[PDB]
Amino acid sequence: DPMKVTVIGCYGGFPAANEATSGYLFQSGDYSLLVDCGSAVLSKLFGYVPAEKLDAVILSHYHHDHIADIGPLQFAKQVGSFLGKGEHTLPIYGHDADIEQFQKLTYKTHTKGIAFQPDQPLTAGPFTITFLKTIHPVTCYAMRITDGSHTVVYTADSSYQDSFIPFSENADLLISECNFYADQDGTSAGHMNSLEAGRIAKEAGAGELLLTHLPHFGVHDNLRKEAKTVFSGEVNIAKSGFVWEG
Amino acid sequence: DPMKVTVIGCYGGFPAANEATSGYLFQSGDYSLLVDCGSAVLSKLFGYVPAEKLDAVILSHYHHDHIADIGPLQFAKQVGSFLGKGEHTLPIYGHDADIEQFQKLTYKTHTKGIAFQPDQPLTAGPFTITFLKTIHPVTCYAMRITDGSHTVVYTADSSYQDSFIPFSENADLLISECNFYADQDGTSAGHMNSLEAGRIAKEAGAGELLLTHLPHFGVHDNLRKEAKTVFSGEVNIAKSGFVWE
Ligand SMILES: [Zn+2]
Ligand SMILES: [Zn+2]
Ligand SMILES: [Zn+2]
Ligand SMILES: [Zn+2]
Repeated sequence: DPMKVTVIGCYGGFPAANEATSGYLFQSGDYSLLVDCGSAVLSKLFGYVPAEKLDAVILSHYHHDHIADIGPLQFAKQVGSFLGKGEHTLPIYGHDADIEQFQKLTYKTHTKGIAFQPDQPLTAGPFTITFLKTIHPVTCYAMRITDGSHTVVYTADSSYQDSFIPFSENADLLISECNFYADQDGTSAGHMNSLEAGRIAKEAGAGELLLTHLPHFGVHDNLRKEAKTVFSGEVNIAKSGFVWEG
Repeated sequence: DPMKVTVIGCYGGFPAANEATSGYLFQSGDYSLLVDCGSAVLSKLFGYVPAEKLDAVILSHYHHDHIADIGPLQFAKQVGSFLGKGEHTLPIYGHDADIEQFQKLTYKTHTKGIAFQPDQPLTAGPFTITFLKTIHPVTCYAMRITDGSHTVVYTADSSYQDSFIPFSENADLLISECNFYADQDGTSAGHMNSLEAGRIAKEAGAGELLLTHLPHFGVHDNLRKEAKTVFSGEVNIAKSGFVWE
């Protein structure tokens, strides 16, 4: 069983015309895990896997562009249930330090909020997930996701920190946010530029780098060239439908 | 300047694959009004009009499938500000009887919540909008929207009530939720079926009928056919991209 990541949405903040914000489909065997659930994510996701075949959701943080589709997903589960597309409760994992956001993850018997613990690995079917707190204006967690043979790291949202490097060590794929260009500083917004994403990939010895949480200006391909001045492996710009597999 | 309605999203509850939930673009001359702002609505919207050219938003009620994209919208306004695209604050109209939901409409200087009053007509640019409380499990309002020449009525979400008829009287286009088929009762969930949508069009003497808030089962074309056994004017199933003018 190979591990397969499909980018569902990849824009920062809000979606470009016909595109989506943060959502990533992680699949192994029959298991389907959705990582983040932003704007237009469900619409796109259902082109790949129907609501009832989704096994779990995990959320890095509670910014609109990572959670806007949660309530629609809750409605999908409720209707699925009244349609007899199987009555199974959908677990949604998040941090519980923000009480009100976490409470909203639970909807009748249809979805169920489950607190992940930052200092302890989570098992979600065939996946193990470990966490790193990021530098972002709200509590937020990057994720090291493995199936035992391959490892994919998702930075979620963050400004640069050296701790990404031991955390991303030997990842087959690093999905790094890259909201800014080489000549810009994303510190005040809690974001990274392409040189920073390139630095993490190189220093961790990542096999491959995918740049995501994309900006709404500039030439995105410039983000690729800029990262490539630092990191020598494969680099790509995320888009809806982009697939990685190992 | 013709009045133009473009369906942005039209599924009930949650989007079908590559589609969207309640959203409708209302245009008149230079002005663009977004009626409801559900799931994948922004993504589709920006295909017709960019965030800075949006003049106002109005929300029928606070169910996920009508408001999910509000937060992303507020972020689009914010980033627009930083890019020099629009310093202009986007008004979002809604009822304020649900206090916490209403408070979420205002975001810094980027969007501004403005309370519409059910019993008083609202003037939004070239449009005048009047309201009818509907029968739904949360507070919700249908909308008669006119530019002085043409009138479009939007039922929003509701089970059947007679008051829709005088409310929809002589509408040029009636946009009616139609979450159920002829042989089903939508009362318990606050929704209507195809015969009820048809009944309103017929008795209000609506010029044309558009069925929306669509279900995720059955053959949608049957909604059209069933409605056509009561109403004799034109009847269509909503889809993203459908244009009435
Ligand atoms: Zn984000
Ligand atoms: Zn964020
Ligand atoms: Zn509703
Ligand atoms: Zn609805």
